[PDB]
Amino acid sequence: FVPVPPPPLYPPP
Amino acid sequence: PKITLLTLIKTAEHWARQDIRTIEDSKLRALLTLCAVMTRKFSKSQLSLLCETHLRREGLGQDQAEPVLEVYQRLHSDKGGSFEAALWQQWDRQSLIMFITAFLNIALQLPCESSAVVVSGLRTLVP
Ligand SMILES: [Ca+2]
Repeated sequence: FVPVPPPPLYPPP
Repeated sequence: PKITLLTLIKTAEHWARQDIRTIEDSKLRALLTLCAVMTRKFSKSQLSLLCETHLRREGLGQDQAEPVLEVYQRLHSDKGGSFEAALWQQWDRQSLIMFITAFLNIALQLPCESSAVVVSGLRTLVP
């Protein structure tokens, strides 16, 4: 089993 | 409407031009299917460039390369829409919208094959 990768983290403005 | 290559491209072009931020979830689900199908039109060798282009498009750090590439790789190798369905279930709507928007912004302009030999041959045919 391979978990779904997390979505990309965007830089905070 | 049969799902030919050209129909796929025309569909992608249409939705690339839409602002999908307020789209119905049912349509967003179908767009994820579209992105998965379109991803599989790329040679495996092109997934790294797809990832890199996505990062640049979205102003993402290189530390985000691993998860983004993994998504593209697992869509590319997906069978029976298993990973696609897991991705849809796990991710939040906003993340999905952003990813799909980015993909549709880059997928139509990126070469689907990288092989130098292949690219050379095909160049002599392009009208
Ligand atoms: Ca767009």
